[PDB]
Amino acid sequence: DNIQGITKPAIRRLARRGGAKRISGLIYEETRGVLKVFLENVIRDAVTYTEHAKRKTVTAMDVVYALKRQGRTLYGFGG
Amino acid sequence: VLRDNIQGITKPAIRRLARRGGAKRISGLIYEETRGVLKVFLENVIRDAVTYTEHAKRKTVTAMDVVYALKRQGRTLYGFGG
Amino acid sequence: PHRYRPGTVALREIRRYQKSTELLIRKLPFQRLVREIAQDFKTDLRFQSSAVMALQEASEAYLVALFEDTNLCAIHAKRVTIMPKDIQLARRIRGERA
Amino acid sequence: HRYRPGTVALREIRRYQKSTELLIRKLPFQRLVREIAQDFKTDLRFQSSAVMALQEASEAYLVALFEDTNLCAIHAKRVTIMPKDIQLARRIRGERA
Amino acid sequence: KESYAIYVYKVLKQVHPDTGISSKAMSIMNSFVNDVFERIAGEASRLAHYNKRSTITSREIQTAVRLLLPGELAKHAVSEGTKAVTKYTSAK
Amino acid sequence: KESYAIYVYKVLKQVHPDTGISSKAMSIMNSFVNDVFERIAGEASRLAHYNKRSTITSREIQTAVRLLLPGELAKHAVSEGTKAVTKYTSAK
Amino acid sequence: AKTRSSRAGLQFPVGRVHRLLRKGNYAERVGAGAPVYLAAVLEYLTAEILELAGNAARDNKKTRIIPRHLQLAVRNDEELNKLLGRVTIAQGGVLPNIQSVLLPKK
Amino acid sequence: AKTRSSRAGLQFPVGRVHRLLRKGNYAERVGAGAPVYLAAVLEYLTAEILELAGNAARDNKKTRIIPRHLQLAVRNDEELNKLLGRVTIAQGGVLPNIQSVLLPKKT
DNA sequence: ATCAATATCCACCTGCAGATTCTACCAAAAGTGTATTTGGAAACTGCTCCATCAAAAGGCATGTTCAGCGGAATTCCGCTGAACATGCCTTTTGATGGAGCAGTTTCCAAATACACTTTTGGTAGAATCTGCAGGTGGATATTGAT
DNA sequence: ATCAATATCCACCTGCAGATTCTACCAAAAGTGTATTTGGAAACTGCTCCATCAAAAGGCATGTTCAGCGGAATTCCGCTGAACATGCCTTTTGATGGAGCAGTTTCCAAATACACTTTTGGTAGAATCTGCAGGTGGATATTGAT
Repeated sequence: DNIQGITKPAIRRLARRGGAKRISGLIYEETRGVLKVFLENVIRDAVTYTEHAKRKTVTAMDVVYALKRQGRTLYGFGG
Repeated sequence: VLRDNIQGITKPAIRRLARRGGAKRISGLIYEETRGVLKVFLENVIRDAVTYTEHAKRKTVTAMDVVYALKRQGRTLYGFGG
Repeated sequence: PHRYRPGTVALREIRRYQKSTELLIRKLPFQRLVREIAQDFKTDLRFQSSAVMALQEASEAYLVALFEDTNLCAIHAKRVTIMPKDIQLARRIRGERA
Repeated sequence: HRYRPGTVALREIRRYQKSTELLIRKLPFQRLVREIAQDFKTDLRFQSSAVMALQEASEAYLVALFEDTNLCAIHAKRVTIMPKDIQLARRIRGERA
Repeated sequence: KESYAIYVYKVLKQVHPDTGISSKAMSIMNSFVNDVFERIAGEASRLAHYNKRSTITSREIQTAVRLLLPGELAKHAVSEGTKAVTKYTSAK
Repeated sequence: KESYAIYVYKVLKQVHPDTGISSKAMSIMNSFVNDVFERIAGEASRLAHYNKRSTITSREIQTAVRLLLPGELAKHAVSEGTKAVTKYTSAK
Repeated sequence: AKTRSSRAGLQFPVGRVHRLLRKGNYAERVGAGAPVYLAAVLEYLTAEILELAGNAARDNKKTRIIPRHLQLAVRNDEELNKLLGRVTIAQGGVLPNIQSVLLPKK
Repeated sequence: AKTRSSRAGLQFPVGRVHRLLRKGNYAERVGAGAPVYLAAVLEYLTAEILELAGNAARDNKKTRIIPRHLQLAVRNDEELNKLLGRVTIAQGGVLPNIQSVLLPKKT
């Protein structure tokens, strides 16, 4: 049950960097839900690239390639 | 009478577009806002197409030059080749 | 002396146009606009008919969709009248302004 | 002494907009990755950098999403972001249009 | 000027024997086949590169399909494809 | 494992002589170069196919650059590119 | 001789797909099954859209499938819709849809 | 023997880039001018971003450019920002930016 | 506007980790130099199909009337921010075993490389054919007034 | 509820624009048969680094209290867009030179391919360096109560 590790305080900090001044009480569960779908989709592809390489280890490159497929190119980890 | 080209894209037409888009009531200011948007849209696409044109040393923009441009803008279009 | 109430015909138009597929902008005027915009990129150009057509199909498709997001934004604000602030918001969230 | 509601909020915005550390606790995030992954494929290992790459993208995405959300609330003449706003932004973004 | 039209047409007859298709519609299916072909080819292409392989095999097409198509559509696409490679290999 | 680091560093020293760059930052710059390289090469690749050409020349690279980069960046990338080719074209 | 499409038991041109993979510069080499598999996937998807586009025509009492019939077929199917989420089908129109709040207050 | 980079008056490696163009399979063949031109564009661009990076560095009293500096440089420049409109620079943060309606008082 | 509680700003300071810097080894590159191949500019030209012009045709501009929508003003409940007390779980510094990714040699199934023969999918010009789009008629529903 | 006005639906009709089906010419495929090459998998395994266990302590999450004020429901009015019928300028639709789009033939500058030679960009290892994180204090903003 780890989606709860995404605490209310952290989700708040994130909204802050995002420039939000006041946060509804329902935001938190919604955000956890939004984040879970993001991760599932990024991991599904990453892990797909891992398998194709017949590896048991998901590598940063696997994540960098998955992010690129999804239109969310990431700079900094070899990609 | 003599008006301007973007103005050629008329309110009745813009209203029709908005309708297919499901808009029930249209503010008076929408029409000019739209023209402006449509112009930025065409410039972006045509700029890319004419670039494909010159590259192939032609003087005629081809439906494929437009399809290839649309595809770059992530605005893929089926039906005109490609 | 008959008269339909505000909105009655509009809705009727929505129903009509969401049913059909013809282009809703007049061909010639569009063609002029396309050529005028192009003249700014390279002079003395020619356009296959199919190219101008393709462009119109794309443009209407784009605008119709933008009007949809725009209508959603108008609604978000508890209105039923799309305004520029609405096209503006939509285009920013789409990344066209971002 | 007590600051009026919203003053600290603004203080926090300036604070976090000025910095770059991730804002989600590391270990908890790692567990969420491992859980979602295991549900896709059992017996999997992660290079530490792979987990960090996923965290950098996630928060980058979530922060971008809140700005849009914030703009949607304000579009509603409100200053409080609510679920319906997150939802209007993803529908427009195309994550469920 | 090659096109997938005739094969498109064949497929149409196995599915709806008594149904026809206009030009513009045939032209849309053609755009559709090319588009998917290019998307799958491309992803297979990268797949190989990431793994420093020189060959795009049926394995690459498969993973590409998994990555490109939606869940159920993928499930079938994958079987259909596996079936074609098998029947092909099992035949003189 | 090759990277563009040394070259990034040389250019860094040319513009800001007394500034360094941290490791993570250099990593990012390295991602930047590979990214733009791929995008440009890719545009080139298609451009060539679109014209039934099997050779990617300084010219495909140029049009790709015009399609990919914004206003002034493109305007200048092309000058520097042209410049570099003319000079190389005259050195031998 | 017997065509590869026949052996693979497909309507789509395996020979052409193979050719198109080579001339496309997707890789140095191309295995023998790749064009088979690929061709098989393109036939299947083609069958899916025509199948639905077809039902779309019968539902409108028409026998000849037109663009409208492809648009109504694609956007009314979650997966095909996602697969073509960034594709405009010319002469397709849109699906009939009016936000509730816009309907006359009965 | 003079490197093609020097013949071309460039700092970026003309050969490495000609080589990568081959290995990436973009065409049957790659003309000689292509890598010279592409290395220049890559060089011209890294210079541009580094110019802006170093400034941000200077602006924050730092001598060593770090991610935040690259981000600030990219997001504050219309063109680079567009060129990287769908790129995420790890550890870069966001630009300080607070919507007006959120600031207190009036006037 | 004066005043006190707090946060913000910031130049000074030095331990520590991450950054710059030699020393030598190098096989992987990148370069220099014949031999062979050919991709595509370059000029010539026939045939579309694009631009232009004139008349068969169908929609847009315009003014007025008012109903109903958007937003200003008012109001009140309650939910969300700020502050505080408490305590646990993240993180941090280290160490260890072993998994599995990654280097290296070996060798065969499979892929490139012509060369030759067969068949097939595209184009072209001719004639035949038909799914359906509008046009009509009459019935029935919807809307708006009373 | 009661018509009156219009929009909307449907069953049928039928002309023709566009879809079908025939034929022949054919280069470009695509299949086949042989000779040669090679990518990458199997087998052995060196060695990075991932998982994981332990301990420590304090950065932070959790949970509660309390009320300031933002959200949202309601009333109200002015004004802005919708409907509409009046009338005309524009667009549209069908017909005719010519300008480029391509199809072809040529032949050279330029791109492989192959064999050496030599120069460079990684890096493994140990060593000295240096920018700045993080701690500190105290002087200057910022807030909010009165």
